[PDB]
Amino acid sequence: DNTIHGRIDQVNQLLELDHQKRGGARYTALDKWTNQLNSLNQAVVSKLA
Amino acid sequence: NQLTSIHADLCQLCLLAKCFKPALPYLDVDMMDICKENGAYDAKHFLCYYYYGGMIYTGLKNFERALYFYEQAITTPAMAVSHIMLESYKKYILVSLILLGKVQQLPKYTSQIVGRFIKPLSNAYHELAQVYSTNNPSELRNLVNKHSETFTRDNNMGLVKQCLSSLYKKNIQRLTKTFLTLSLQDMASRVQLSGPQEAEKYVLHMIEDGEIFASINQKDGMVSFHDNPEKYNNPAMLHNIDQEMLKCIELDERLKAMDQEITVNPQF
Amino acid sequence: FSFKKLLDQCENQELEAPGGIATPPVYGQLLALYLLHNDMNNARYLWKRIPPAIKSANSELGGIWSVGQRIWQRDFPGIYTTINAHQWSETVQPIMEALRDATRRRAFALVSQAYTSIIADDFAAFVGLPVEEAVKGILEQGWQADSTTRMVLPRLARLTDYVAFLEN
Amino acid sequence: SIDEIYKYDKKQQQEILAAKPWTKDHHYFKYCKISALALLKMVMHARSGGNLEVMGLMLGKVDGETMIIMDSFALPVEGTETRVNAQAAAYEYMAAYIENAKQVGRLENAIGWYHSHPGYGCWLSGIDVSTQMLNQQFQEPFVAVVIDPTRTISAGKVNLGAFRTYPKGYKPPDEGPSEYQTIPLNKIEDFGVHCKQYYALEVSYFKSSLDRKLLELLWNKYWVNTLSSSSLLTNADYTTGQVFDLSEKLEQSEAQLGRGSFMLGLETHDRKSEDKLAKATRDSCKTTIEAIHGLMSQVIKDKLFNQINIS
Amino acid sequence: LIAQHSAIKMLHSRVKLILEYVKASEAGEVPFNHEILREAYALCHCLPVLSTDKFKTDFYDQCNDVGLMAYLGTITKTCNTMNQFVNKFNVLYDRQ
Amino acid sequence: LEGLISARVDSHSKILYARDVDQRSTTFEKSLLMGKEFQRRAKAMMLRAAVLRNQIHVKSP
Amino acid sequence: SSNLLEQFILLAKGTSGSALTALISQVLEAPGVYVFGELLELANVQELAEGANAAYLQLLNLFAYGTYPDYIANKESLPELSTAQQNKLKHLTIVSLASRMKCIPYSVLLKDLEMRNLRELEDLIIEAVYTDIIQGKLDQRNQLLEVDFCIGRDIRKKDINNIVKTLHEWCDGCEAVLLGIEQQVLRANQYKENHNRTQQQVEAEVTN
Repeated sequence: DNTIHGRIDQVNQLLELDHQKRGGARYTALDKWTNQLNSLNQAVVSKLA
Repeated sequence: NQLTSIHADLCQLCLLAKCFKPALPYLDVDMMDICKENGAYDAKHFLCYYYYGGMIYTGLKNFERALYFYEQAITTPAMAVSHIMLESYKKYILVSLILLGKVQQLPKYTSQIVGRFIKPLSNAYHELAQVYSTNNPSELRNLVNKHSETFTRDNNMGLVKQCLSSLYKKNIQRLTKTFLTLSLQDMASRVQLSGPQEAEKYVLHMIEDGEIFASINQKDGMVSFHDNPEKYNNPAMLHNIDQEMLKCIELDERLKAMDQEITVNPQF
Repeated sequence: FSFKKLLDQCENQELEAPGGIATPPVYGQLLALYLLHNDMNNARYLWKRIPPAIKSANSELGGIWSVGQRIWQRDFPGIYTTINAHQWSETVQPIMEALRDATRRRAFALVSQAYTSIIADDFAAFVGLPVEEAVKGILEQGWQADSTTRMVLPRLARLTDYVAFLEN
Repeated sequence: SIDEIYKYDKKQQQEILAAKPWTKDHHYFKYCKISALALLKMVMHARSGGNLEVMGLMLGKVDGETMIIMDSFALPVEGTETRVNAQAAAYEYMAAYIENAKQVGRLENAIGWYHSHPGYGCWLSGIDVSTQMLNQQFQEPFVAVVIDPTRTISAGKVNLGAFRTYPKGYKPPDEGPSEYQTIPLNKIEDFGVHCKQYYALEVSYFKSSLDRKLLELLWNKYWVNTLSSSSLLTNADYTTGQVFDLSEKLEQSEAQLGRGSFMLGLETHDRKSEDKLAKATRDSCKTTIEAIHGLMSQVIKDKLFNQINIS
Repeated sequence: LIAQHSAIKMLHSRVKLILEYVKASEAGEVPFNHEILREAYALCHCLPVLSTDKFKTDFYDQCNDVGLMAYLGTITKTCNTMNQFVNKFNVLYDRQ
Repeated sequence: LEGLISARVDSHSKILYARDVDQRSTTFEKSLLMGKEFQRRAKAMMLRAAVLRNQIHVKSP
Repeated sequence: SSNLLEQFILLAKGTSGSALTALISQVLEAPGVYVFGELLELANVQELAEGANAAYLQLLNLFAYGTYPDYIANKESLPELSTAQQNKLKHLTIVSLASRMKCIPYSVLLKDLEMRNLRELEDLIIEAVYTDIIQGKLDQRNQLLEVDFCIGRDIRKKDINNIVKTLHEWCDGCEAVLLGIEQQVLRANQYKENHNRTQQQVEAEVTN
């Protein structure tokens, strides 16, 4: 339901709660940017003859 | 370095009398524009230089340059069939079966001839690629004896053998993705190596190659996978990205001189 | 260092000097030089270029190719026995000296990455010296040996060019 | 000259106002000279807003293709990035100020308005262009000015552009590029359409004896803090935002070039979405230049201080 | 870069007045002192401003991001001239 | 492999662990790889443009 | 301190001998003192040296040029210290270690100060930081002290050459940095100049 944030370690009886966040927002925007450049190069070079 | 027909013939001499080493600085350089003014050149020379240059690089086990060399022998414009075009295609399927898990893409500026004529011409190879996608070596093995006479007459024997070892490498490497720790006995049954001793032998070959990051536990009779060459915060990675930028800035500069050249020419 | 130059002068020499089949010592050094780089494909291809005439004429050459058949299998203990099998004075020895030390390093290096744990008897084959000599060495380097079971555990200038480029 | 510039001439304005050349061409002007006073007052007032927008007025004159900005004064008015013609509320305060100003001996007519865009660059928005376009009819002469008071502290360079916009249904020329100071995620679009509608004018100055120097000497001590801008964290939000939007543009480009603009014996003419890659490359430059500029603030520290160690 | 330049030039001038003072108190012309020398001594010692293991990776992490950012921009620029080259070529040497 | 569950089995003692994905490792590797193939296609294009401009294609005569 | 120093010099200069002997024991006890330059340089203290009160300057010396390990070493020859005098020297050892390394690990601090544990040690650095004579923070993760700031006491007039060398290294590299930036700005400019040149040059010929 996501009213508790994290996951469980049942072989030690712990909650590995999540506060393991950092940024992420920069890193995912660079991935979206990075995937369009592959499709764009493929598209442009393929127009030649 | 401008590319012309003496380049093809250099590779031919090396191919017959093995001593691939002198030819390599010519090959390892990529270029734009052929040597012209007064003839002395045609599309067959272009195709044969790249066919052979692929042949040599696969041999060195430089699968990266081979793939690229092989591709240039397919992308060439043609409206007629030739013996080099069949061979170039067939060698391409075998190489892409090593590098990739199925055949690697071809652009849409490929010649018409490679689709229309060459594909029913290369049926056997399409069946190699199909069996490889099932991911079962026993079947791939049986197919190679069925298809054998073709392999010999076309003389891309021995390469066809590599595609079989590369499936076993793929089959080991997919397990890495899935498992942290797996047994050698377990690896051996599933991969169909059929001997844990060989499981240990196969990863150890790959450790030296650097296709795998792993460690062997012979107390437990396990393999432990690592997988951590880069954390991406190394200055080593910064320098590598910085080196890659210098390449791009020069590549763009070639394009500027060539775009400008068309700007001087009057448009149609 | 010295060896790299020695391949360069020899590589030149193969094409330039003969009528197409060069003399037996030149081929031997060259073959031996390819094994030090561990460029085994070109080595193998070297032997396949070699006619039956040189194989009868020269047996030393055929020993150098035998180490190399094993390097292809990558079976260590086998490598060592072949190093001892043949010697040819002057013409093979300085490069041979290097071959023996290049495979031992390759072997220690290989093991250090390859195994988080290894049997001491298998390790003895890799370095190629017996159990007493090996267990004595590992301790100094700082690798752990377990005894009883006998197992061994290995252990601005760029930026301005780029800004200048994007602004233009 | 140096003293000829300081005196104001009522007659030169009376001739100019009758003549009215601007009706012919609104791209007419080309240079600016702004007083040392005008500039310092404009930065301080802008800075007093904080990261919140403020407007002020400028008194000046024109002489040929030069605009001259003699003095400036602040207004306590709210409506910079919302209210179209916010200045109206200000009118009563302006009428006071000009009357007070004439009697001490400053007779120079209003040349234009200044406002500021804090933390998003020097450019005119949808509110700003719409308010300028009324002013170029009614108010003349009237010029827009923009300054950023936070960005400026890092770079050390005064970003001040005095601009004027073109009236409706006027075809722009090929006058594209200008200074690259990044915009936020939703403001990117707004710049994109409006930029060709206006141009910036080049600026000159002059100097003498009470304000400049407290600052000049203070910088001699002060210099350390500008090199600890350290932008990459301060405005971290900018990179993620522009880069996710730049991705949406590349999707637009894949389709635009891919299918092609539908045309039947008609060829594209000036548009702000004409030749998508050619536009797009520049958007990559405004985001890249700021990023490496961030790296250069870091690089200086690392070489200057950290390499000294203890010998 | 102008601010950055001038900033170095201020540090050149700051080093210079402290340095000539310390020498002057040894040499003669200024007398010996404790209060000012103890402080100048202390000023030298602080350098370099961090060396910890903790700083190094976070410093590189930001440098590495701005290294990718720059790489993805130089490709976009190159793509543009490639699309322009390919457009002009097809019209002239082919029929497009 | 086929699905999205980023997890690894420790089949030694039978515990299902515990793969943390890293948004950084996947973007950086991709950007570098993507950069190699972009350059290679550009080189491939120069070679395509080179035979077209000086007008050779494969012919049976 | 500030105020207390201005009183003590005058008082030292005022009297001789038997009172001066007394004054040394008082300066070291008196709080807020983490300097011991000025009193040593006066002529008045100097008379007691080479006699039966020489040991008081010899200790004062040991505080001034030296530290807690230099003290213990000749604990027999020099007269006693009280808790305030010892605690002041112990803080004054940290400044010295800080002169060599910016970050100093616990095992170094621990040895030199001869302290019973980490927590007693960590209490002394917090007390210093409140008086603000040293500024710095504890890292219990890497087991270091990472100092923000520290101030002398340290006359050390033989060793002073080191300070001049570092000041000098700080100098020479500056110019090496300026010729640096000057180069880049001209290189940026050189690129834009050529780029403008080539485009304008190419465009003209289209007209023919």
